[PDB]
Amino acid sequence: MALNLQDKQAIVAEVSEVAKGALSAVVADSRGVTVDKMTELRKAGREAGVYMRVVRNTLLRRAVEGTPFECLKDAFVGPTLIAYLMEHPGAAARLFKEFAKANAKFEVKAAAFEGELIPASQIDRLATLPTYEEAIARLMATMKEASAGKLVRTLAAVREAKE
Amino acid sequence: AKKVQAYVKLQVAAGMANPSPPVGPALGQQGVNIMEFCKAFNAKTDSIEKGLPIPVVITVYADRSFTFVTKTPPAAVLLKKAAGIKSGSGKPNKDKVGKISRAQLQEIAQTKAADMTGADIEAMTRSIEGTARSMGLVVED
Amino acid sequence: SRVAKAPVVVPAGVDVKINGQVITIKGKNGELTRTLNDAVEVKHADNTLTFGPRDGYADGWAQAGTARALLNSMVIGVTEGFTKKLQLVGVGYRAAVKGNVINLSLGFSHPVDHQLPAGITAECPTQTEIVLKGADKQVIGQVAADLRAYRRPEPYKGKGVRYADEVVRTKEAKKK
Amino acid sequence: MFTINAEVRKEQGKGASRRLRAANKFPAIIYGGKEAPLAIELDHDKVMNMQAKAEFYSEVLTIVVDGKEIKVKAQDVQRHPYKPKLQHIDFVRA
Amino acid sequence: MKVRASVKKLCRNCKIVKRDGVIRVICSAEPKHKQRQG
RNA sequence: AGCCAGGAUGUUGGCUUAGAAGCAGCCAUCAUUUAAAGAAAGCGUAAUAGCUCACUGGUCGAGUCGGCCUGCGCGGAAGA
Repeated sequence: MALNLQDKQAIVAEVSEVAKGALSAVVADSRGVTVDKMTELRKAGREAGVYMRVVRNTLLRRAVEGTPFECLKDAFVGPTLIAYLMEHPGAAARLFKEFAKANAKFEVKAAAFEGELIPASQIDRLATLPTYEEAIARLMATMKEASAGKLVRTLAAVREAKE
Repeated sequence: AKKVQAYVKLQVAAGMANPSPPVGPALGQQGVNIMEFCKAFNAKTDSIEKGLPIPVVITVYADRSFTFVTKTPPAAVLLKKAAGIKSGSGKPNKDKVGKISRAQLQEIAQTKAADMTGADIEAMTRSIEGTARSMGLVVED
Repeated sequence: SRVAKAPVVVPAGVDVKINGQVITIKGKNGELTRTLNDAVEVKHADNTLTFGPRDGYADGWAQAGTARALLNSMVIGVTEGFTKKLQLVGVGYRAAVKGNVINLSLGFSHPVDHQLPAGITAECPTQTEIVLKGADKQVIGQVAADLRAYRRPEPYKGKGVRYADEVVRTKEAKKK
Repeated sequence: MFTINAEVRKEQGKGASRRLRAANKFPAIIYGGKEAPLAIELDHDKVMNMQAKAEFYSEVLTIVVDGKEIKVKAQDVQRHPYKPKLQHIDFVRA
Repeated sequence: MKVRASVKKLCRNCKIVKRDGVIRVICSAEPKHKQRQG
């Protein structure tokens, strides 16, 4: 290891993933297993990569105190055990799901998704992101307007209104 | 995945399935028959070739037989058919034995697709970078 | 130092009958219970019990930490009371409790009735388990050690009276 | 960093000398230059610290007599026959 | 146990406590490491 | 210091190997996965093992570790 010369290191070096941070997630991992690194690191194979890091650095005094790069409301955002996660390339979508559709399956606590940066707020997960590049969600998103949204009601008077 | 329920890996060659002299009564004893470990093995082994190492897991429950799902082979045994001499170690690093460079064993680091904890398609090349040095084989890379 | 320093806090209940150098605690259960001290001056004050040394005592602290310790287990003593549990291993081993005297059977050529002490009771949820609760940590601990004694766990088959917080070594015979 | 003070020895002979190291002090001498040699007594435990740093024998040294600074070089050092402690040190006004 | 003139902790779970005027070694792992006097 | 977690994947490493898949063994100890994980500490394999160590995280929150120079004591230490 090393003192300040090493402490400062883990800081700025990784805090760069905060200044120029794509997405953002804070998940504790009490009772985490190796699959913990056989997942966010496995999905990094044929659907991710070295573009993701969850360097458990909840040293707070290091992680939290180490975020002068504007991330207010975080003097609270850094409680107990933590394992921050950030992105560099790619979009700012998916990622939340790697956690949302993993930790939801036991896989240790998920900090109930305390939310992180980007919009900069508090706790209460969202998902308006992973719907990206799933353009067909913007396709049927018109609900055929005329069609479907019609053949669903304007023609429901027959299979549900003839008495 | 879970952890451990029942699985091993003992074998000499695919050129001869379910060996009789080798392992013998040492190829499964907790739900593994010895006259059946050749009806689920050669069911897909005879679909590529016979003569190379084939380890595998052994999902065991309590319903007569069992179920398995093997994968990529070791890149150390491929040095008897895709590298040089018949043996391997023996003479370690005491006198430059065989010699494999950057070119050879290249695509041998391309066969293990899903089975390679080396996300970086390029970096995953450093892994097998040793599956041919357990006997001393300087690389002319 | 430390354990000593650290305050004891008297929970909602226990009275704390600090009489000069004789402290007594009573609450929920546990017929009171009280011990004596020596080189540690204890002070009630507010909602806790502070423990410190005394001038001219190299025992200070050392005698004070054990002070904290004891009193601290005296509170909880009457508070939550104290646990136990032991389990008999071996075919033919059986506990009973038909009063306040436990009747054990351990392969001897005779039964082994064992009478419980003062404030300690026990039950046999199973023909091979014994749970004895009490407020005095120092006595349950004993009664346990004592019961066990009748037949400790031998390192071969493991038979005998063990706790649960055991470990039981167990090893193979001398080869052929 | 090497800076150590002492006092002009008021005595001599193995007598005072054995009383020095006895009270955690020790003899030392300063000679060289057109100046007549000078008797000194340094505090053992202090200088024992300096003699550890391999630098104590290269980078010139500095003495303090009643507060007068001299500066010399570690000429010769007598160690203890069988225990890590000084016996007497020679100093030259160079 | 074994009473020797020099006790010494052998194992890593071997302890060394002084019960009475006697220094002893309590090794939790191996009984063979149980010693007295020293 | 407790207490709470992880310690794999290339790899069952090949090898005088009857069978050795870290450890009666030989020679080797390199590279990813990561906050950390050594072809590696120990128990012990028909052999995998199950299960625990270096090292990293969490909790707690003020001291903690071992050598050096000195003073006084302990064991070693059984007899007619």
